Amino acid sequence: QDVFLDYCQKLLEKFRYPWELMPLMYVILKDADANIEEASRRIEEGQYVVNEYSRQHNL
Amino acid sequence: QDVFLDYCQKLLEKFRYPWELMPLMYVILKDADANIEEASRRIEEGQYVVNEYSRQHNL
Repeated sequence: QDVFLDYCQKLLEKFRYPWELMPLMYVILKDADANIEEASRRIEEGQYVVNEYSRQHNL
Repeated sequence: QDVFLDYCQKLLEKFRYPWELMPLMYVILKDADANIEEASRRIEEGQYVVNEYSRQHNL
């Protein structure tokens, strides 16, 4: 549990998120079975999809 | 895909997050197969766990 929250903080820091988003890092990493690489890839996919939805809709 | 992003925005708004966190709503809701109730429950679990780790560690 303690180590898991350590990975959560690593993920948080990689993406320059504030501590208030630790709950979201918890969910994403738990969903990915504590696979930090896969969690990172997933966040990058979200960032892409959101960015392009915005660009392709005048945002 | 368009409707999926509307659900992501509904989840974003429920938890009072700014637009910048849409990528995280995308991941969590995708992981939950677009089940918004389950996405909510999971974020609530993360909120509990993080809050409890903080309280039980002087934060």
